[PDB]
Amino acid sequence: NQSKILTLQAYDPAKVLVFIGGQRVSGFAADTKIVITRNNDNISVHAGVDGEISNALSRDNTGVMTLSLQNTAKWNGYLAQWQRQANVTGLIYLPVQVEGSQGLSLNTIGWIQKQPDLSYGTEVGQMDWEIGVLDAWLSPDQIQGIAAGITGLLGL
Amino acid sequence: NQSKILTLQAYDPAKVLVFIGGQRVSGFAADTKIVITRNNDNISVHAGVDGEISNALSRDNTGVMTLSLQNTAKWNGYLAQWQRQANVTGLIYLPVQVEGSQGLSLNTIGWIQKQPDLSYGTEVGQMDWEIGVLDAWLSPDQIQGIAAGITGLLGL
Amino acid sequence: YVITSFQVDRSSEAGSSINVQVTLEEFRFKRTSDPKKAKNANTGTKQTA
Amino acid sequence: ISPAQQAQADKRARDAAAAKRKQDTEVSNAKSREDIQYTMFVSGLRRGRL
Repeated sequence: NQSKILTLQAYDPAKVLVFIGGQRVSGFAADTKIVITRNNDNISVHAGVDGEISNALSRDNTGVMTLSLQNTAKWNGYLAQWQRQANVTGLIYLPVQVEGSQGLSLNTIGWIQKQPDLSYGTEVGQMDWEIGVLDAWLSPDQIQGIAAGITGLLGL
Repeated sequence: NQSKILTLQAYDPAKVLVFIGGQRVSGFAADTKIVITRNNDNISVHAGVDGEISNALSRDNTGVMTLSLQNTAKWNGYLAQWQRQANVTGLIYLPVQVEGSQGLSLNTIGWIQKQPDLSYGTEVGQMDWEIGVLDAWLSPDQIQGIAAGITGLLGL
Repeated sequence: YVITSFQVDRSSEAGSSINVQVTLEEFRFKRTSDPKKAKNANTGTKQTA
Repeated sequence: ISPAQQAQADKRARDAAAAKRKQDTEVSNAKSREDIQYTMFVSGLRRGRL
């Protein structure tokens, strides 16, 4: 076969929308906006004494989301104030939504995990917020023609 | 959307003021003045036996502050004399304040943790003092329009 | 072989499954019956039945 | 010792004694109610046991 264009419109980093609490977030830095990862694998395998393989689904779905920002953005102050308020009162849970472009998306409830480290140097620094999320299953959503494809897979 | 300037005035490294005991500190070196970091995460997560997630806030807020100086600065002698006096008598706690420019700031009480290592070589060396601080929560302070933004976040 | 003890648990890891342990020991075991196989038996003293 | 110290001694007896009365009477209330049952939901809440 010959070459083929995977999509019709190009992936645009500015088209990726990040919402925390209900407000869009601006002030990203460097060449990595967000990184979404899980904490544990989906299935753990165990060997047997006579060749049998037993698989067990995992029931933990927490994950981490690293947000990279410049230290000149007001969202740094927003997050710091939220952290102080949460420590004082107790409310720590806020909604988190990420609308990807030509890619998977996320919609769950998150919290602030670890405060980054400042570094005042010659250039402008970078702060990386770890935001933990309850459910970390990515959703096809915008991508079309998925319902038909799912029923196409065979298995026994 | 198009490009946008995050701020109006440029970040200036000399505008960052560091105070220890009540005197400004001069003699920084290389391309990193100070580094502020925490010791533990803000929240630790635990998995359940049927999908529940339980979160626990941390009650420890100590941190570290690395001060990079040339070995030709008098503040090296100041810190050495203070360390000897503290060892002899017992008073080790002194105030520490850092006023950041277009960034987060700090105001707490600190102490001297570990003495750096000298290295006499061809070029002029660098000594890094670890200063431990009681509370390491960064404060928006100078940044304006934070009180209104904090009340804007939704959550349940 | 008879079962003397077993354990079941559902730890956080390996969710959706259960780990099982068992222990067994030997048993040195030693009516409607054919009269040809019958043997003299006893029942001790008996009262009104 | 002093007459004033007698009052301080009396406080020990009362407050210490009053503490066990609250604990003891509450326990006595239990074992008297037979129309009460306690159940613990260790797991399964989100799967069938709802």
